[PDB]
Amino acid sequence: GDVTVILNNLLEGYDNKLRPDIGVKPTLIHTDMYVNSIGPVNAINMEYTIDIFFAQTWYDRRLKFNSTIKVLRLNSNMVGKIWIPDTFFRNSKKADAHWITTPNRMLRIWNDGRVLYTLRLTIDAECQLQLHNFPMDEHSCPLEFSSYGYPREEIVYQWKRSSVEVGDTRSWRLYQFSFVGLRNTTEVVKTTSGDYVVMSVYFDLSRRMGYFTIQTYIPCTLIVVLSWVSFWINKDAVPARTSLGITTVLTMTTLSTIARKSLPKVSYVTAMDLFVSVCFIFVFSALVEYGTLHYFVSNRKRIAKMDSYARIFFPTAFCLFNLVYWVSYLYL
Amino acid sequence: DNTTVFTRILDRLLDGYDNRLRPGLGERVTEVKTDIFVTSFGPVSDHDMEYTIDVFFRQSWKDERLKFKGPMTVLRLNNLMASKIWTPDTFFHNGKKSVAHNMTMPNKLLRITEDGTLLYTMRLTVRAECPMHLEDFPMDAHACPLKFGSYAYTRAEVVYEWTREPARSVVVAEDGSRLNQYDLLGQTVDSGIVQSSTGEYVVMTTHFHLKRKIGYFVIQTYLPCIMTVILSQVSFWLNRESVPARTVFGVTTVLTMTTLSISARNSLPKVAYATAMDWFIAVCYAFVFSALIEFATVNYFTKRGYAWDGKSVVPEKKKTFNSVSKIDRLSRIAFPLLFGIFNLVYWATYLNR
Amino acid sequence: DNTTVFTRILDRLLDGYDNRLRPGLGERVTEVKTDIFVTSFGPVSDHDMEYTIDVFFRQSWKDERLKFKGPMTVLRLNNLMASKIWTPDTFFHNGKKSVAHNMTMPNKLLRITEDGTLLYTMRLTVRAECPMHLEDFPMDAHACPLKFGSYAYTRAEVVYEWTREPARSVVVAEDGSRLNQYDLLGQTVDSGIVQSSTGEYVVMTTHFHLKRKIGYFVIQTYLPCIMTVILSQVSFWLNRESVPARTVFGVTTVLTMTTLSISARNSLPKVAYATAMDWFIAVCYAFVFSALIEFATVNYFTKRGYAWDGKSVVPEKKTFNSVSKIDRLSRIAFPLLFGIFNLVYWATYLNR
Amino acid sequence: GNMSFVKETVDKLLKGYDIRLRPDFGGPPVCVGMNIDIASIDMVSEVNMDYTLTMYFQQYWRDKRLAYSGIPLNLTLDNRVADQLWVPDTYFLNDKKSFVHGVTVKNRMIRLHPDGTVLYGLRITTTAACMMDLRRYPLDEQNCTLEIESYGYTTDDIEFYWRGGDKAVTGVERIELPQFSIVEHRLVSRNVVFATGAYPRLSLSFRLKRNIGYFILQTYMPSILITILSWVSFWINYDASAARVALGITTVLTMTTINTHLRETLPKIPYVKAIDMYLMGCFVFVFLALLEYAFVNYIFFGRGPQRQKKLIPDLTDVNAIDRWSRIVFPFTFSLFNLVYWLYYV
Amino acid sequence: NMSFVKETVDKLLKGYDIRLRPDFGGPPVCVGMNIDIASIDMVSEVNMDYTLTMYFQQYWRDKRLAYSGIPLNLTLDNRVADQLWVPDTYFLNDKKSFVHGVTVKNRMIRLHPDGTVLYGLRITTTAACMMDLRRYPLDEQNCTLEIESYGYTTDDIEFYWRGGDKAVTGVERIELPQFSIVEHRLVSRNVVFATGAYPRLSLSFRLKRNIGYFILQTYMPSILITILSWVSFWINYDASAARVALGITTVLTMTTINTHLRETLPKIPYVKAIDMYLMGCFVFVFLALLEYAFVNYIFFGRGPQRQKKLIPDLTDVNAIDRWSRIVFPFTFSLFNLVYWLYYV
Ligand SMILES: *[C@@H]1O[C@H](CO)[C@@H](O[C@@H]2O[C@H](CO)[C@@H](O[C@@H]3O[C@H](CO[C@H]4O[C@H](CO[C@H]5O[C@H](CO)[C@@H](O)[C@H](O)[C@@H]5O[C@H]5O[C@H](CO)[C@@H](O)[C@H](O)[C@@H]5O)[C@@H](O)[C@H](O[C@H]5O[C@H](CO)[C@@H](O)[C@H](O)[C@@H]5O)[C@@H]4O)[C@@H](O)[C@H](O[C@H]4O[C@H](CO)[C@@H](O)[C@H](O)[C@@H]4O[C@H]4O[C@H](CO)[C@@H](O)[C@H](O)[C@@H]4O[C@H]4O[C@H](CO)[C@@H](O)[C@H](O)[C@@H]4O)[C@@H]3O)[C@H](O)[C@H]2NC(C)=O)[C@H](O)[C@H]1NC(C)=O
Ligand SMILES: CCCCCCCC/C=C/CCCCCCCC(=O)O[C@H](COC(=O)CCCCCCCCCCCCCCC)COP(=O)(O)OC[C@@H](O)CO
Ligand SMILES: CCCCCCCC(=O)OC[C@H](COP(=O)(O)O[C@@H]1[C@H](O)[C@H](O)[C@@H](OP(=O)(O)O)[C@H](OP(=O)(O)O)[C@H]1O)OC(=O)CCCCCCC
Ligand SMILES: CCCCCCCC(=O)OC[C@H](COP(=O)(O)O[C@@H]1[C@H](O)[C@H](O)[C@@H](OP(=O)(O)O)[C@H](OP(=O)(O)O)[C@H]1O)OC(=O)CCCCCCC
Ligand SMILES: CCCCCCCCCCCC(=O)OC[C@H](COP(=O)([O-])O)OC(=O)CCCCCCCCCCC
Ligand SMILES: CCCCCCCCCCCCCCCC
Ligand SMILES: CCCCCC
Ligand SMILES: [Cl-]
Ligand SMILES: [Cl-]
Ligand SMILES: [Cl-]
Repeated sequence: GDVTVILNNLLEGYDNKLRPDIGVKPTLIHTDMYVNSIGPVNAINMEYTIDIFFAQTWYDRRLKFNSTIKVLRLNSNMVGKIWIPDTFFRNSKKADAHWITTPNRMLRIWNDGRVLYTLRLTIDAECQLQLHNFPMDEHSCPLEFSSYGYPREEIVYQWKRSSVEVGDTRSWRLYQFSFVGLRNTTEVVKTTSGDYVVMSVYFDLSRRMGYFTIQTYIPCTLIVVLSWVSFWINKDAVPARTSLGITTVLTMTTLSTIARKSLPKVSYVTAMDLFVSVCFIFVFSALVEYGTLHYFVSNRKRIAKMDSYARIFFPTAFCLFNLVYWVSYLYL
Repeated sequence: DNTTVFTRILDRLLDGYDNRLRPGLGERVTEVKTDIFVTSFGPVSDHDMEYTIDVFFRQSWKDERLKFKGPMTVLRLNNLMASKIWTPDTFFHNGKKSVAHNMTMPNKLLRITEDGTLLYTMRLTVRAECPMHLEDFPMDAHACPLKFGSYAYTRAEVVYEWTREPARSVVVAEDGSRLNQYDLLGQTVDSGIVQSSTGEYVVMTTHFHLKRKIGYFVIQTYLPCIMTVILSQVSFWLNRESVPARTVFGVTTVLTMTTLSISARNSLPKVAYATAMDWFIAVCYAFVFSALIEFATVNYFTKRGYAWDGKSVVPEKKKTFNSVSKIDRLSRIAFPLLFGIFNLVYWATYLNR
Repeated sequence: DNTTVFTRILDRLLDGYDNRLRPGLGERVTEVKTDIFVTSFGPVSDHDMEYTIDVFFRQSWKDERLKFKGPMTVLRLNNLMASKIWTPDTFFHNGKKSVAHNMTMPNKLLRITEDGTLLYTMRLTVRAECPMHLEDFPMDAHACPLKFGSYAYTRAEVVYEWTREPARSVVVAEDGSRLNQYDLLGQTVDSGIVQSSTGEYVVMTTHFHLKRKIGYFVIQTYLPCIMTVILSQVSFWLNRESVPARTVFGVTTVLTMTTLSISARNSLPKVAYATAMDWFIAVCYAFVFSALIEFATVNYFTKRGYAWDGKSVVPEKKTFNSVSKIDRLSRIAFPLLFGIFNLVYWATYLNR
Repeated sequence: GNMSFVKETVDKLLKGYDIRLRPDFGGPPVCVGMNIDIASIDMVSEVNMDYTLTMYFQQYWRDKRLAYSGIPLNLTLDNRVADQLWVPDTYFLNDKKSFVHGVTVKNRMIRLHPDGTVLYGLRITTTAACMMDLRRYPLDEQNCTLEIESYGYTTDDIEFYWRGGDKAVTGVERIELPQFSIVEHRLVSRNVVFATGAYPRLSLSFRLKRNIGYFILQTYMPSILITILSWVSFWINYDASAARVALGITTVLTMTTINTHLRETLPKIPYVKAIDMYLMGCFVFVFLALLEYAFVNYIFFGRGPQRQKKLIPDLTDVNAIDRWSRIVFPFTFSLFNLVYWLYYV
Repeated sequence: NMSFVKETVDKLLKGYDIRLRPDFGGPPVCVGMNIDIASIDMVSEVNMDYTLTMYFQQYWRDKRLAYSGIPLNLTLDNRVADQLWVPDTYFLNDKKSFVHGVTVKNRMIRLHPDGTVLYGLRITTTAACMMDLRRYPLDEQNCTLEIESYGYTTDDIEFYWRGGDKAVTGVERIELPQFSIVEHRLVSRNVVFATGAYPRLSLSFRLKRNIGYFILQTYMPSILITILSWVSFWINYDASAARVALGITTVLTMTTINTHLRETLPKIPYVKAIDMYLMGCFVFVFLALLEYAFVNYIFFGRGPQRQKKLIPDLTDVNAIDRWSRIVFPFTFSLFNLVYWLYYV
């Protein structure tokens, strides 16, 4: 067969231990990426999952051939026979290729020596998240790659203009986040082994607050509104208003405890913590109001009208705090 | 020895065979006929939006290079020889790290007919994406896909077809069901073409239709909420002077509704929209809070701090006593009727669709 | 050259060697001398009934086919050449999922002496089954076994022995302790024979004796239960007319005891028998209902619905309720009985 | 019994051996006799609907190619020779995950006999699916099976059988599961017809009975004790609304919390279990106990003034209703317990 | 020219013996090492270990691999490392480790004209770190990584840190949500086993836990509940239901908080610093409830006797309540001052 003899001739004398142009010029690699999906963003572990088709193109003069056939299309059989770049992902915690039913790789060789090599990958990549504005936070998660052993004098990577592309984002596994956009960069990173061309893709994600509105904000606001009902009960009903106060305080404590379950153990105040703390202050003040009213009415003996004052003061203060909080955190 | 002829045939089969090239290269398009026997439809994970399925995957094609003649009609090939022969590079487009079983040996088989027809079967456990829209949860239905095709060969090189007609080419075992909270209503089978920067590829798709079973959630969430709402209304029948008791009723029912709402969302993934269960819980919370507000309104108009003594007589409008609240009497009829109407509307709206 | 005799000896060592046959096949029994250095005794999992152990496993035997003569007295074999000779097929009888470390290289070593003595050392992590009887939990003690032997060769083909005296052939490092709620008291070493459908096999056994530490559970379960019991008795000192308050005492203490009972068994396997902690919780539970039933009985005999006003005078036997004599007796009987029960329990369980 | 003679014999046996052909390729089917020694059953899981099982799995078959003479002893060879010999293509049909233990070496045994018999042994741990019917849970009995089949060979090529009959499987009696007790085990041999051709099949089934002791301490006794706690309300005066309401509310909420908490550690099955019936009955009892005081309070404070102006137990007397409840609630609860425990046990 | 480079590389590997170290009969091979820390993932108290991702580089001279005529550092394909001798380095306290393998094995081999070899790996390793949690969460931990040779002794191989104190880099760039790295240290020594001396390198880190999370999680709720318990002192003595409800609720809440805090972490037998604070808060709220119990008993069990017959005084409920009002906040503040001065 014509293809068999061509393949046999190409491999005669080939040494995959050496680059193309080992001592002439750097090997130029053109990279391309199709994003099948961006998996869940694990805020606890500061990582996210991504599934890609990753493609690399370069030139190998040793693989030139003259024939009527202009391109050879090959499965993963010949991948281990020729030189391949040692590309690796710098910020990857765990990555794996796909091997069912066969290895998910493809090779293509043109008559002029151009080699295209593509494979399917699933990568867990670290993404450090600043959660000061949680649950109204936005992040720019990177995905970086470079050659492990070859410095800039030997391998140089490059984007194919419209390199990174995505499919239907509606089918992705993002639930707490919405995909805003992406961008690509290239730079040179200095290490003890030399200087390396590092290429990065940044994905911009914005959190969706709908889950947390149901989980934390609405229950806390409802408990705060429940605490105000004490202002309308008769002051002589000592156990009733005390029961209201302690129930609201305990429920707020429980809500505060469970609000932090999803987050990691950061050591700074998030926007949710401020809201929960302010709700706690308001319910505690509601209980203290009845405490001082009871003490001044009975135990000790404008003060008598404290319930009338509180009926106006507490809802107005709560509304003002909500206005300031939401205006500060959403718009400004 | 009568086995020398078979060894002779097996030895000469791969003389001059190049497994780097597909059969019929440069002459025609390789034709692959596929069929699937689902031995069990595995569990469905809502948190990961993933489902598992264990299958016998069978492919068949023709390779004229591997023709032979002899007394035998079909030759079985071992794993070492099967690795020296071209096979299609099928892969699942929405795969999530499937597994090929290897106990006690690699569970795969290759058979060659004298006319060069290759049959290749394997046993797989495929984990696949099933994206879901949980707006109608827990009364939602899904169509989980399974798409597969060649990775490296475009439609001009390799094409896939179903062995039988597409409806009968995917067979699900009758007893092979591992679903707990789902019912497999049926499946649809189709084929098509997908574009990509590398070219056009043939794709074979199978959709499995699933419907969630509501029985678990009725016991877990709906009935406790209904009982809590009914319990909150029992406070209407107590005397208005029992201020601590009715306050206990209100606060305990509100706390119970809050706890039920918090516990209910633990089953789902953390989606950012309201489901059908969320609306039911919200309406029940509204009813409970309204009952507490009703008690507060009743207490506002109560004059005397003492209840009826037991022996005195109450004339029609000496010691006097509070009257039975008109708000309580109307609430006793208004609250249950409105809750029943809401239940009728909700269950008619969501179950019919 | 200086470094050519070694290459020549290594090349000529394997000529004619068949690694499919054990040394002395059909002539004698292969004797393997074994010893273990435990670098760390891993954590114990009560729920799974297993434990982890990290060891240096050393085996030694004789192979007359591999004797040599040269300037050197001992040779070292790399991983490839080590795979070309016969080695024992030792395995752990009760192992669940073991690991052979190979970072950066395979953590194995093979040495050959000029007389033909082979020494083979490996670094292993073994998860092994330790069945537990938890009747005396959390004051229980266990003897977790570690058993090993040949998988294929019967006693007539391969026999194992300890390199030194059996007590001194298993050495535990002083710093090698990864136990959080256990104390390693010691170990006992032995060997024996086991029958099976394929024949008789030599088995080498080491039992590690462990004793649970009670400090965690004392804080977690016992002290909350004792505080709840003491709390339930405080209601005896309140006046009998405070009906809601004493009812609150009773119901809240009952709920607390129920929650503690439910949460006590969270970190234990689902055994079908009662442990020692269950009896303590049950007795405290009975004490709390005894207090609540006492309050109910006291309330049954209360006549007047009003307490004693601060100004009036109670004549000796407007009238007022007298202090219940059930309360006066219960103020001492309940604490006394609880103290006696604690004395008996902690006496009979701390020296079992 | 010199090593050189054994080396010569072993070299002679493997010279010209064709691994691609079964022992009796032109002849009748080769009979494979299987037996198992169960080492342990580890994790019977209702959440995943499977069980884990570790075993020594041995297969015996006669191969005339490997017959040898002169040497009067059985040759136990190094395990790596298994790759140089034909072995059956046995697999487990209901397997989800399995592997062969590999420390210190691959736990594999090859033994030859003078007549050509080959013993092939493997130490295998397997997770196998077992769909469980939990309607009578925790008073349920489960049947869990392991199916053994040949991947490619029909009955014309390979036959399976349990060698030793009922004694083929060993070690079942020595297993101690904390939550289950093994009541019985059975071996079955048959031929399945999946297509135009019969395939051999072996099946090892166990019947497991769940232990009730854990659940008695965990679920039943707390619910019974909470139900008994509610009846204390009947001994308090009707006018003490705070105490009786607190008692009833506490009991009903605790029952609700127990019922909600219990069911989260199990698969989301759609049907009602036996434990659910008991918890629902207890909930109904405490709810009726609270409604009893609600009815008494309503009767007093909403029909006393009217009856005074106008002027089963007696509906007019609050004390009669309380005493009737005192007599009737324990009796009805005991009757319910009798009917429940007689039905399931 | 590739032909000359190919010829040289073929010459180097021909006759090479992988089974012998670079100077088999000569002095020991000096193997330099350096590390670049990429990340430190979760430090687990439950498992008593930490995970570490690093670029681990080894440096050593091999005369057999020297070449001439090519003024270049030959970075070869990583598969050729299987054809060369490398040190048998391993980690003593490692529990689980692996080399990353995407897109290829993350492995570097580079030769120099003088026979020098640079061998790099990208390793993620979990390493044991037993922690003393007596001062938790105000504690500091010392977590180490030990590096040793499995087979060779000091007469055959020698280890040293390449670059001295600058051997390990990237530590300052590490950030953990829960911990702060205050110091890292390098040590090199020779452990004298019974069979000779073995080289050893050690990389230690000192971690200081951040207190901010626990202040919001445990301390502030406990303080707020304890302050809530004091509100009972301002309620009238005859309102028994309200004061009893306050006391019982606060006591049970403190018990619940302590239990739920202790649900996590391993089952250590000793008392942590957080346990001391929780126990003190429990004692305070319990004393607050016992105060009202004593007041109620004094009133309704001594008033009839005192009337018939006819620190603060024990015969005045108002005096007892006022004394409690003054004393409970002061004692709690003193307890907090003593606690926070001791552990900081
Ligand atoms: C510490 O100890 C560890 C344990 O010992 C050790 O682990 C292992 O390292 C080795 C070497 O580094 C790994 O071997 C590589 O594995 C690749 C596949 O990797 C994936 O799959 C394995 C399981 O693999 C088998 O299964 C796959 C399918 O998954 C099959 O494709 C394979 O053929 C093979 O087959 C059997 O099993 C199947 C069922 O599983 C059966 O269905 C089948 O029929 C077979 O019976 C997984 O374990 C892997 O998981 C791990 O590793 C990744 C990455 O490290 C991790 O991320 C992950 O978490 C896991 O830890 C992974 O999923 C092999 O492809 C590869 O073999 C190729 O290259 C070598 C040369 O380097 C060739 O000699 C070899 O023949 C292979 O390929 C040829 O084929 C390729 C692909 O087609 C061609 O491109 C190439 O040109 C070449 O073709 C030529 O020769 C052929 C010869 O026949 C010829 O046919 C061709 O035509 C052509 O001419 C290699 O084996 C191994 O996976 C690691 N893991 C384990 C568990 O062993 C670790 O290294 C140690 N570390 C240290 C520091 O010491
Ligand atoms: C801890 C609390 C304990 C409370 C317990 C109190 C005791 C009394 C209650 C007994 C509950 C009965 C449980 C019933 C069994 C559980 C529910 C169930 O499985 O029945 C299904 C019908 O559901 C359905 O129609 C869904 C709708 C049923 C909703 C039932 C609630 C009625 C609410 C009316 C409003 C009244 C308000 C009061 C106003 C006065 C049968 O479908 P099918 O086989 O085809 O499977 C197809 C697939 O959907 C899975 O089922
Ligand atoms: C959220 C805000 C809501 C605001 C709601 C505002 C509700 C509102 O307007 O309340 C007034 C009244 C209260 O009635 P209620 O029976 O509770 O109270 C009686 C009423 O105040 C009489 O006027 C009093 O007699 P009098 O005059 O002194 O001789 C009598 O005193 P006494 O004999 O006991 O001494 C009181 O008991 O309610 C209705 O009648 C509406 C029934 C249907 C209401 C709707 C029910 C669903
Ligand atoms: C450890 C238990 C200690 C119990 C030891 C038992 C102690 C014992 O003998 O108490 C008797 C008790 C009621 O005594 P208690 O002091 O509660 O009640 C007084 C008693 O009824 C007097 O007879 C009344 O005086 P009177 O002459 O009518 O004017 C007096 O009325 P007043 O002065 O207010 O006007 C009441 O206060 O009746 C039982 O059946 C107790 C069952 C015990 C069951 C125990 C339940 C656990
Ligand atoms: C291990 C076994 C230990 C048993 C020890 C029992 C000793 C205490 C029993 C009570 C004895 C007693 O009655 O004298 C306490 C004095 C005087 O009481 P009275 O008999 O004159 O009414 O009255 C007082 O001054 C006591 C203070 C009461 C304060 C109220 C709260 C009590 C807390 C109870 C904790 C269980
Ligand atoms: C995506 C925007 C979501 C906006 C919030 C929707 C709330 C819908 C009502 C659900 C309220 C939660 C149940 C009540 C909790 C006490
Ligand atoms: C919205 C609740 C109203 C209650 C009756 C005034
Ligand atoms: Cl997400
Ligand atoms: Cl399911
Ligand atoms: Cl431990």
